[PDB]
Amino acid sequence: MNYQPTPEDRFTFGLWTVGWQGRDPFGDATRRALDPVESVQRLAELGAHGVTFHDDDLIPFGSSDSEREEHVKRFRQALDDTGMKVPMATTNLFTHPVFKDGGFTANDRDVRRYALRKTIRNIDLAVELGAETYVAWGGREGAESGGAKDVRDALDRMKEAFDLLGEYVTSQGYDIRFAIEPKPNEPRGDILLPTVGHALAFIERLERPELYGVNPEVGHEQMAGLNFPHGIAQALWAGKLFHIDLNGQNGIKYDQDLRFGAGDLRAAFWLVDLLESAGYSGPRHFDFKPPRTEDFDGVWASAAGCMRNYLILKERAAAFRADPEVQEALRASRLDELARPTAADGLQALLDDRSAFEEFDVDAAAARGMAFERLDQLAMDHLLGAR
Amino acid sequence: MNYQPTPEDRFTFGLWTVGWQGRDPFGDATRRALDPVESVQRLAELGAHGVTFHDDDLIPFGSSDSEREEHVKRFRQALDDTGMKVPMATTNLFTHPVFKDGGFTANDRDVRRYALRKTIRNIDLAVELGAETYVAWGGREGAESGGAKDVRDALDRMKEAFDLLGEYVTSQGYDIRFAIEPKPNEPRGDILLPTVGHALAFIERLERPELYGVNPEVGHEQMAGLNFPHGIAQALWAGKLFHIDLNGQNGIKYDQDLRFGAGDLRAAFWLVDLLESAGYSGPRHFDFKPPRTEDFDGVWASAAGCMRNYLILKERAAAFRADPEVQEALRASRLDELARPTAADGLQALLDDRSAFEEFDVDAAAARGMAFERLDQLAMDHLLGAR
Amino acid sequence: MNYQPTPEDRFTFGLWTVGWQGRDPFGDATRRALDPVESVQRLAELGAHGVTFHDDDLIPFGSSDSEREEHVKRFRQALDDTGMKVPMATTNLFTHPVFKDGGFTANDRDVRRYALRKTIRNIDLAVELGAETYVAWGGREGAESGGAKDVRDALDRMKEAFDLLGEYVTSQGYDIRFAIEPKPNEPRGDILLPTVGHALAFIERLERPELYGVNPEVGHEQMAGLNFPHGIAQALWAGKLFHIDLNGQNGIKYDQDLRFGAGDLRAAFWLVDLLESAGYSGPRHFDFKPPRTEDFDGVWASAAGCMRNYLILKERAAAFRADPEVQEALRASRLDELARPTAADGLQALLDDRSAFEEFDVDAAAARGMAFERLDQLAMDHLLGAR
Amino acid sequence: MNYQPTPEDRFTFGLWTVGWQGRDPFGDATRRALDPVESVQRLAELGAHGVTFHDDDLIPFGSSDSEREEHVKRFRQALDDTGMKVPMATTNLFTHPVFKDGGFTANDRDVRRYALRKTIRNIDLAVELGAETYVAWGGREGAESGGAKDVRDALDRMKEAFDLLGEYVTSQGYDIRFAIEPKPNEPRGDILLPTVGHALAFIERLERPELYGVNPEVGHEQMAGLNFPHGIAQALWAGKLFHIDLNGQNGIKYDQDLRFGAGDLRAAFWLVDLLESAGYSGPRHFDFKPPRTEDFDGVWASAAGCMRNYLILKERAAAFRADPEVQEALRASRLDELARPTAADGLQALLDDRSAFEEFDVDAAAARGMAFERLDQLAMDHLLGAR
Ligand SMILES: O=C1O[C@H]([C@@H](O)CO)C(O)=C1O
Ligand SMILES: O=C1O[C@H]([C@@H](O)CO)C(O)=C1O
Ligand SMILES: O=C1O[C@H]([C@@H](O)CO)C(O)=C1O
Ligand SMILES: O=C1O[C@H]([C@@H](O)CO)C(O)=C1O
Ligand SMILES: [Mn+2]
Ligand SMILES: [Mn+2]
Ligand SMILES: [Mn+2]
Ligand SMILES: [Mn+2]
Ligand SMILES: [Mn+2]
Ligand SMILES: [Mn+2]
Ligand SMILES: [Mn+2]
Ligand SMILES: [Mn+2]
Repeated sequence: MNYQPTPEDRFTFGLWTVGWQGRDPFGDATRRALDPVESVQRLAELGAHGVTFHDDDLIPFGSSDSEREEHVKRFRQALDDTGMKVPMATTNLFTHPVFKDGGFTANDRDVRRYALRKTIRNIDLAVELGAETYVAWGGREGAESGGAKDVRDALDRMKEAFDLLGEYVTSQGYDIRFAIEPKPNEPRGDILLPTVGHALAFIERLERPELYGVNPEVGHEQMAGLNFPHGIAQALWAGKLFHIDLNGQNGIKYDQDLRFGAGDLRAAFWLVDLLESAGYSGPRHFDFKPPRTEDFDGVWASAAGCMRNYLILKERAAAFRADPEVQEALRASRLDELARPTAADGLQALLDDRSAFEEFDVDAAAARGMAFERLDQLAMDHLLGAR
Repeated sequence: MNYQPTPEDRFTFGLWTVGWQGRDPFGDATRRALDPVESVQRLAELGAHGVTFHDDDLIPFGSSDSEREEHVKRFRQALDDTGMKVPMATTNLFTHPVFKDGGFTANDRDVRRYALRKTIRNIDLAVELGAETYVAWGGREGAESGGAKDVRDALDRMKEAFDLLGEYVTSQGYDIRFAIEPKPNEPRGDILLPTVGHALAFIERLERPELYGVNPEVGHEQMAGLNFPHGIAQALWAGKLFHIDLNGQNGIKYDQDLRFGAGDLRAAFWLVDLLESAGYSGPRHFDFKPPRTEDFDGVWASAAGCMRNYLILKERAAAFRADPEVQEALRASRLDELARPTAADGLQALLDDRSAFEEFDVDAAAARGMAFERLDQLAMDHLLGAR
Repeated sequence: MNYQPTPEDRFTFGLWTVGWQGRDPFGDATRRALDPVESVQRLAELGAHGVTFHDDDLIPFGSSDSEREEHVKRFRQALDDTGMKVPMATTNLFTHPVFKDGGFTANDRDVRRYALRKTIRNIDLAVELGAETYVAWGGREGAESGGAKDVRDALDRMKEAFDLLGEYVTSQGYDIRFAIEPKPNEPRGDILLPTVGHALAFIERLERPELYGVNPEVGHEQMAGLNFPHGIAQALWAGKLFHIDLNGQNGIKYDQDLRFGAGDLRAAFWLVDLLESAGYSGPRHFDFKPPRTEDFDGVWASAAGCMRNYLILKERAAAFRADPEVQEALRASRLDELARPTAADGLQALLDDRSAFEEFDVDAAAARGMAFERLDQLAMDHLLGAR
Repeated sequence: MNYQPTPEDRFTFGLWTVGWQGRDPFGDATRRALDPVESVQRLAELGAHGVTFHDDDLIPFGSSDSEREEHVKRFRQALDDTGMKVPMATTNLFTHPVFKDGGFTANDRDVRRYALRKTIRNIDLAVELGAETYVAWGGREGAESGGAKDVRDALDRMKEAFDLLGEYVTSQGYDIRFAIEPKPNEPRGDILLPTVGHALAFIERLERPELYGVNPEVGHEQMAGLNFPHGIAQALWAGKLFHIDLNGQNGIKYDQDLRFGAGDLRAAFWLVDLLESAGYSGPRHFDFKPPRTEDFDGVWASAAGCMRNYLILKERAAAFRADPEVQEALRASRLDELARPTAADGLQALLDDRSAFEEFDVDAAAARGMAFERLDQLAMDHLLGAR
């Protein structure tokens, strides 16, 4: 009973994940910098399908066009040598001091123009390398104090930025879509579009909404105490789950980025159940950081457990839904009725139906147990292999 | 220096607020039930503009049509006697045991039909009494366990319910709009549409989106650790702030419903600054519970402090925005630049502008301080009257 | 592979747990009241070892001495008929309106005297029924506002109450110890002694500290975002784990009281690992509420899953510690070194040791990986039975 | 109406506070390094009374004894030139990679010995510079995973470390006491002794408890959602408030370290009320970070607002307690009764008192309102200067 990934499982990793040197707000790096081409090689040996990058992960900030082309050629050779893909790319609009008040919603106009130019340059590279999804994480968009940011004005600037990006892509004829990644706080005191629902709502006000979806992250919704599978279900319902970031988080605190399966393990089970049963077909991307306690052996051990835990949870969720006793429990709890229209007979028929009100026996209905606890222990037994 | 409300301040209260008997999960009622007509009279004397109700606050669950008409006539006489209005009404789809798995997203279809019939009956009454806004708080819509609720199916049923309600209103020719009230948890382990952003996103998938907005509550967004003024700004930006619930909350815990001004007092300041500067013109509604430590004198003291605190914060926010030294600080922090388009010159001009990238001096831009801390201490001095 | 409890597993339940009628802050009871003697019989059939009670669970508030003796005789017959024990008892100082500002720290002195008299009466009964532990949960001790409670004065009154209780027990010659149960909030805005550490610290100021320990509850420490196994380890380290309350909680929100194993499942694993490896020998008590969605079949299903989940986690934790590959990983991560004295050679030798400072190679030490991620995935594989 | 600090207000600042360069988990430094002697001069001009330091703030890690003595002489000249004091010192056991698994509870024994030697060297310097308090913040003591740290063994090592430090001080005849600073998480997934109560409890197991107290930090207790004034009251009650760290925090998230008065402003009011009315006479120390949005002008503006906000809150708290109408409200709410013994008449008299039970009228007692809401609005009016 082993759980070996192959490139057909669509597992991806950011360069910055296994590449995290372990600098935290209170401590220096505990690991040396990794060459991108070493990370590509090591991830291919563990069974990954591809990698993702920020511009500045791949090409050092301030690189000349000569150095740029060098970095890209070495990278491209490692992808050719391994068969690794690049399904997603993104921009670093958070590290450089110039971004201290944001990129697209910086109060200084010149900064906002610079943010857009830096982004557009990396969309061209992403397209060259074959990415299908371009992620936007506005980690510097927000405030520590109420007077620093008019949020209506800041949403105007955010909408303006994404519309220009949408204009750019369509004018170039690129086949790339955008995915906005919410986060509620950190590094800003509050971040704009802090959850999946705020990002989905914002998208509906862009000039071309069909170009934009969400990239939700496990630990980011959990930093607001929200149910991550529920938010994914709403993203799926809206047709906007373009990409996903998988990791673990222990409750409401700083962003831990633990390997996938750590943190809330039952949430991880229900997440995998939903992605698999909804037939999500995008990358299974890990946005995680190996703890700074670890050396490079612990780095690759952590990246491998990401994939392992996904595959174990996939097996247990599938055994759960395939169990006849579970299918019977689901009927007992009326999940079949949840899927039926309330009033396909229409409004007037509803209004005329005395069994819906005048003659509805509310005490008999109230008395029916939902049988959720038996259902939930079957799920528990399946997760633990006690079934 | 006093702070006396008048009906022109548009302060409203639910019957269930000053009427809360003080039953909590661990204790019996500490106060006797109030007659609605007593509450109408006492709130009119304190300077309120109107009251709101759930169906079951006004007419006891299971009332005959004869008793119903009696309750309504007494109520209507008290409104005539006081000049109090009824700007908003809502449905109780949470107290009765029949609603233990929800109203509109109950797994049992018969329950969902009953929920819609109970709602429609109260929309007719609300219209009769002159309400302009109908609130929907789906406090029983959600789950304690992952297998109990398919959330895609449950959003389908939620959409179906709100579309039928929209069909009903338009067929009757009623001038009433709907406001969805988010809450993240309690009494369900997780509640569907848990924040303002999730409710805004959902609305965009209804058949007639222009009929629906949000009713955000201070303490409910704060139960997810979110910035309430930021979520209101996004609701204002979308044109969907139909109504608002004002109260106080101390952080991430059970729903406290403290009087307005308690809880996060700086958030309350920034909220009032925003409602007043955006020119919000709906009711200022208090959804609060006087602590069960209190007798009826403490009830009316608490309701009065709601209004007082709003008026004190209104004065301090206005003095803040009117202060020349503040207007100068706002320019120092480039709030004026935040309000200017990033690229009114358009995409091609942006692309051709060397000052936006090739010749942008990122170190000079990085070095400019934002001066937010001086701005925030001016706001502090204004709030405390130390200015 | 089944997991059947016997009375030798020391599983206990409060009468109020399976007896919870499902009244919540927003809804009426969904279940009828259970007779205590029915609950005793049903729990004995599921394999429990005993039950616990508040005074008012067993004897209705205001009962005459004639009714009191009746209730107790019926109860005692059910225990004789089933072989069920009563290892713990406690007082209801939270439900009655008289306790709205607390019992032992109520501002009204007369109330505080009444609280002590009500407590002492139930200690005599507890002793009669054989309880070894008397729990104190001061759920009404605290405040919603800062001026309502001087906390120094309130700790003085709390200390006074517990000292008098300690005087009472020793004067009667009773073999009973006290266990204080912390909770951070709910139903009060803040509760005094809000965590395990605050309760442990308080105990050290009582006149007879050896009479008092803690009764920690899973969901209560998790309501402050704390690591429950870490707090139990500190209680074990102090010698003060007199009793424990087992249940589940999903993060920082209202007190859910889900069955044990729900909530944070990895915390539950590490908790069972610690109780079993430290050789805790008190009751395994479930303080949980079957969700109000359930009928009586779902009640007994939920109580049974409490016990099942404990036994599954016991097996997986034992397999984890017994695995040679785990024992090797533990050495790799230097858990053996953590258990050795830092400086058994004493202070002067430490000071004279050049290898501890002058000649300590800090870069070689820094470079050693901790290998925690491989250890943690072995724990994961063991929990999931993927091992 | 201004609020000018003098050195008699006992305001202190860490070198690392105004010296924070603005490196966060996601971004580079936004400010250049400050010379300690510049910070001493600038803080003296703003009215501070003294500064505090980590060893590595003052003397660069790895400094030769020649460089060490140089750094110290320059520092000492700036203190002589300004009249600034050094009331507290501490050790950096968190930045260097060698401390990635802790200092005193590192799994590697050699590291733990090195941590103690590094500490002892800085106690000698602290004594030389006149510090009265030595702070210990074990920010690296804890774990991201359950198998990485046996917490009983780790408390044994923590106790061993503090006992050796206590032995050292007493053998040298130094007049210095220790203050343990709790934090619940960050940078470790969970930190040992995570709150004030856990630190107080631990102290009671040291060989010489009278040498040790707590250094609580505003934002650290609030990261667990705890009431900071309540935890200070318990520290005061135990006689263990040796030192305090003042700052602001917006709820349960990463450690913000905002200037004092930001964050929870009503908690700040109640904190100042308590320190002033209990007559706390230690330093008023600011452990804060000027946001990385700021230049050096915004640094000194932020440090100045720390002090200003303390002085404004001091004035409002004093006006609150001095108001006759408040003193009357306090009696109305029976705060005077809270301060009286419950049973100075003793146990036997309590037992014989029929007015405490047999003849206690529980309904009359229940019916008395606490009048807390009127009290709390008077506090509100005083804080806002609306009084
Ligand atoms: O682009 C991203 O950056 C952050 C972070 O991973 C960098 O540490 C994250 O959440 C992304 O998806
Ligand atoms: O309709 C509502 O019900 C809840 C609650 O106030 C009832 O206690 C609330 O949040 C509303 O807006
Ligand atoms: O005595 C107790 O009461 C509360 C609660 O279970 C009553 O619902 C609890 O936490 C205890 O241990
Ligand atoms: O010694 C300390 O270090 C941390 C931090 O301020 C360093 O950023 C803090 O909380 C202390 O009191
Ligand atoms: Mn993250
Ligand atoms: Mn991410
Ligand atoms: Mn509420
Ligand atoms: Mn509300
Ligand atoms: Mn509980
Ligand atoms: Mn309990
Ligand atoms: Mn801090
Ligand atoms: Mn500190």
